[PDB]
Amino acid sequence: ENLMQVYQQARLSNPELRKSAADRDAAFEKINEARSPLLPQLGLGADYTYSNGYRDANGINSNATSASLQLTQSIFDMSKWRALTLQEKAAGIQDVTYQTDQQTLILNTATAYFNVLNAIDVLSYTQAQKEAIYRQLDQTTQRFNVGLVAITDVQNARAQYDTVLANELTARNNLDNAVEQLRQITGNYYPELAALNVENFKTDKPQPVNALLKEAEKRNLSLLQARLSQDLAREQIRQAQDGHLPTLDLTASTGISDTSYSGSKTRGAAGTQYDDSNMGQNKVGLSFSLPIYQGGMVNSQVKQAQYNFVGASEQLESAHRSVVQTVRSSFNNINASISSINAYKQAVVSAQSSLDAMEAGYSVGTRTIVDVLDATTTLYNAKQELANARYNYLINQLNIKSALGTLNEQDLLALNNALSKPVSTNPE
Amino acid sequence: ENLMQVYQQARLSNPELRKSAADRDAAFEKINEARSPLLPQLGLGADYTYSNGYRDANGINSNATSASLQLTQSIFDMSKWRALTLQEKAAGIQDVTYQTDQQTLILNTATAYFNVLNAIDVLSYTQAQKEAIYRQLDQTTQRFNVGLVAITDVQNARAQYDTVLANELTARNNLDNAVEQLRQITGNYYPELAALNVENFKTDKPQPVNALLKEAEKRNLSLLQARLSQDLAREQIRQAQDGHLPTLDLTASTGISDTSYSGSKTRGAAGTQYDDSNMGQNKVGLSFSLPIYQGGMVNSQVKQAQYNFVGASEQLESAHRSVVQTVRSSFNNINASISSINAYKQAVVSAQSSLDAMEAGYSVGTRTIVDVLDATTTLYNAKQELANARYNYLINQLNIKSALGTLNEQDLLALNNALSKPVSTNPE
Amino acid sequence: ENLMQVYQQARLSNPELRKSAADRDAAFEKINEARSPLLPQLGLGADYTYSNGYRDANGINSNATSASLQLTQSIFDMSKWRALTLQEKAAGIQDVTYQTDQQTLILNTATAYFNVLNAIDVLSYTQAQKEAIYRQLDQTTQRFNVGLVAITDVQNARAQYDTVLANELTARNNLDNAVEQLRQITGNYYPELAALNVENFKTDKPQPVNALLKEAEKRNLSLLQARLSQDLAREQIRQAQDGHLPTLDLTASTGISDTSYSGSKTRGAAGTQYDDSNMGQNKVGLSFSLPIYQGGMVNSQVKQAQYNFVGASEQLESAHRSVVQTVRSSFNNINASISSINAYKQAVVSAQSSLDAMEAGYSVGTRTIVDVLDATTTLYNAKQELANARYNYLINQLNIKSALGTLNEQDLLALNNALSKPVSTNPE
Repeated sequence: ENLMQVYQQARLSNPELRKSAADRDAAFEKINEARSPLLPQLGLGADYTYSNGYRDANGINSNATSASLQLTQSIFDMSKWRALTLQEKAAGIQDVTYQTDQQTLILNTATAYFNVLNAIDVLSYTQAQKEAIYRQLDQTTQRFNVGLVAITDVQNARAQYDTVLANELTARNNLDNAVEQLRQITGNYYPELAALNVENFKTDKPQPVNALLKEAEKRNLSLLQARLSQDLAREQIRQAQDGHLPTLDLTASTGISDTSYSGSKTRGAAGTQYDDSNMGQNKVGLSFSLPIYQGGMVNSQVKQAQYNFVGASEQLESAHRSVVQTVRSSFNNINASISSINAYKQAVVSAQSSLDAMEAGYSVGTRTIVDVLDATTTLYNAKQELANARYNYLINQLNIKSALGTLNEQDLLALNNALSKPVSTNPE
Repeated sequence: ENLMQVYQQARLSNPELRKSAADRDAAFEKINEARSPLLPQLGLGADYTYSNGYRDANGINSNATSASLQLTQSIFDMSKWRALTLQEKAAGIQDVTYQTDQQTLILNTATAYFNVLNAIDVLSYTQAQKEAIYRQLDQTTQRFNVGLVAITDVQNARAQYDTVLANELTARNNLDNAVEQLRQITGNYYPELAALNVENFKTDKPQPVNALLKEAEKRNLSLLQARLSQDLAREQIRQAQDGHLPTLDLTASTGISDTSYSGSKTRGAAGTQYDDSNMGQNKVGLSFSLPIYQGGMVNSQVKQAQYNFVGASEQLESAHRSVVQTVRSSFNNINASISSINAYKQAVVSAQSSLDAMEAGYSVGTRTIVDVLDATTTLYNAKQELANARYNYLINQLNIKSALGTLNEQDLLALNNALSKPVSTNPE
Repeated sequence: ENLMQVYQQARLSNPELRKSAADRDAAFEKINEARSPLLPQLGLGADYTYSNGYRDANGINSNATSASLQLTQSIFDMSKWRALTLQEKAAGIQDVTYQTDQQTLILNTATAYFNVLNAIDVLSYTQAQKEAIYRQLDQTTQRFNVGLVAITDVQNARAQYDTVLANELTARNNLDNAVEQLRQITGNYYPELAALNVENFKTDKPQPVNALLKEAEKRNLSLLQARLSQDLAREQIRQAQDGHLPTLDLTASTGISDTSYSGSKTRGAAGTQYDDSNMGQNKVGLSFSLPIYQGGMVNSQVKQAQYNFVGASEQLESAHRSVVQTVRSSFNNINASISSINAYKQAVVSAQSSLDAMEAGYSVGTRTIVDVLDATTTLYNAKQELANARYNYLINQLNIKSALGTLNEQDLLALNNALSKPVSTNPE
């Protein structure tokens, strides 16, 4: 019904933003996977075996039956902590992109609303045009029958009347397409939308350029993601270096087994070596490692990290200059919109004066009714142009708010106060 | 040189589809790779060693030589089966992409075929306009040199003539570029192509929108691939829980090793402990292992998989909305084409009257040849626009049917009745 | 100050090209880590272990300690050589993309340079139009005050004045944005730039298309990329087949150990078997293996590699076709530009004549000052067209040289000879 309600529904219905939220959640979950290797480990290895001697070594047999648990726990390894830092950076990146997605959704909802309104206005204008052209065709046909013109004039009138029929059909197709494209965002059919009230339309002047640029350089999203990217590149440089550092880990276990034997040929001159025995082992101990002369395996891995970091630093500079140009362009666009609005208001007044003149002439009997209809068509065209300009101005203010990096739902709340009168999308 | 003969060769010459076929064949053959690990594996293990004890074990020399074979057969580990399921689903996705590429090939070939003929028509119009503009220049120059006209008029006529010459050059270049575009798809240069048979054109009517929507939901390619992706995500979730499952393997090995003992200490009072032996080994056994805690890593992979699944579901919903809006748009486009065809038909009906009236006046002597030529140019304009409208209608029919996903080559009678005598592509 | 200087500054100040260089450096450095697995891989170890396993031996204490080195050196394996070759091919690919980035930088700088002059021309002519329309409004308002026209005609003049005001504002904003976009390439603000020298402009004729095609086949960067990628696919096919051949390795080690026990019960009539030891060993040996049966792993890789090879061949064919098409399209754009230049020259001459006629008529009193202002505006616009045409010709020559694959600073130098007139980028 209103813009606020439409956005409220689209917020909790839209699938793209929900995909962004799901991706953020799955990314925050990778932190747990990062820490897991640090914590202890536990396993089991029970098994069995059967040997056999041959090639003059027959008559000797054995039976293995093992079962043991194992605990492993690392006590010093800096590589693992690098992973946790990197995962935290990834979580930050995901949050930033989620914010960008929300802002994009706000922009798209506003754009769809205003597109629907513009379609309504254009449809009305084309209907008026069709009426005028039909009236003109009737006059020309009536004159030809009377005997004042030739067949070619009637043919031209019919062509002009046929063209407007195609334009009228196209307008309805555009309106239906706009309604469906709004449903694609919101997910619902909206018979009516609130219309702009001209009594309280705002044309406030914007702030200086340098202030806007300075504020944007603080809480913008693209450059924030660039900064986080450079930080994770540095964290990636740290990770590479720790490949040539020693580490320690602890190992523990316990197990039992039975190792009885059997056989006839085994008997004889055993010498106590062929006796059944049961045994267990409970080894526990630490370990250490340290690499040397690896052919610069990790040494050359470090140089790759530094080049990547300088590339990230270059991308950040590119992002900075891009933000500069974008904000400047948005500001100039706002100014152009103001000027265009003024021009269109003047045009509307001129058309109104012409229509009044044409109507008075007809009332006194100096003009036909085709002139009245043509004047009406011109006035409706001017009204459509003015409405389009107003909608573009509102969209541009929202766009500069987005470029600044400070777009929310409370900002859009104010715009709702400019929309008062309901209008049907497909009136009967 | 009709569409069918051009498309038959395009089918077996187009590298865009051939790459898709190669990708599908790579995807399919890859399954046999994933079934390899389950089967048994054999290998050889010969090697050599040499040792020299020190510290307590001084003066002890030894040398060893061994060689054996190994064979491991996985008894129960579903991890490998889930790989097969995932890979077959990947093959399905690839086949869907192949179907999409085939439809794309068909549509692109048809579009290029019509573009060539459109270029030819506009070229003919430009030639007529050039002739008319030249006859105007001659008229003005003769007048000026006899009087009746200032020089500025001569220069204006010269300017118009130069402009039409530039347009003619542009049209020739466009005609060559479109042919080059027709050689880039099919792979052959076509000097002559068939054209539309105007006397047998069909302005058919489309089916209701709801029936198209149902057919699309049932048999559309994009949403089918999306459903395959959703099933793949579920299978991946099933694969995540596979971690907790225990695994066991059956391994058997055999080999020989003949080791001899020597040394001053060994000789003398050996006591049978240091005597040489020539026994073999035929070890056969099993193995079983299962994780107990693992620090909750799998309990995190399970949640990552669930988040991925919900993201895939959101993607599928988005694709559904997209297909709905696309089918609606295509239907509206067909209707718009019908209306435009009617409008242009009336427009050409009208222009014929004026060129007919200009000719009679010259026959009696009320007009000049310049009027006749200008009328001819206008009618040529009415002729080039109508042909463009017809070609657009045909392409839009193909587009709606492609949105339905139901066209590969059943456009046999669709265009066969629409062909006519050959028309050259690059006349000289 | 001028084109050559701007390019010189951008050659080293442009971040995109520097990122490309960083990528090239990363690719070349990668060769080092492919070499590394050939050299010896020395290492160090050390681990204590306490054990009291007592399935049958209760009260036995046996600590353990060890510390040893390691060395490994591969003898025969073609898994590493293939990696070296493939990394070299990747480096070549990176070099080619770097060269492409160079050419892109030159093109972007030239386009950004010419857009500023276009903006200057547009601004001047828009200001002239504003002056003319203001004089028209003054005349109309005076006439209405005198009592010769109706109020309706005043509104039209006011509307036109507002429209021209808006157009002028848009022109100024476009000039500002074009200045900013050139700073996004070089990082500097240019108060003034050099303009074209009209009396020193050349109109050459392009070389025959066959020679251009031959040169493109010789030295087109994208085709070089395609051929290198295909070679990289063939070498990968060779790599896959090499998973069959056997492998040979050499290892060596040396270390110590204590394995000291304790306990009163152990001491006494132990038979010397349970006494503490301080043994040491320096074992060294080789290790060989040759696979026999691996399943479809060996078989499937080769078929997949061949499929990838045919895919690469298809991609190369696409590259060839695209190159030919682009060469012809640029070659034709050149001639189109020549023709447009001729047409706009004629238009300028015609406008000059009209202006002179108007001026003489006003000198003798047959015309109002308003008429003169309009002719000046028409002439001024005619120089907007002719200026924007020559810049298009230069840009098109630069593009065709780029497609030929021979675009260097030497080529860009030839343009600057025609730019020998400074002009401000911000009038008043």
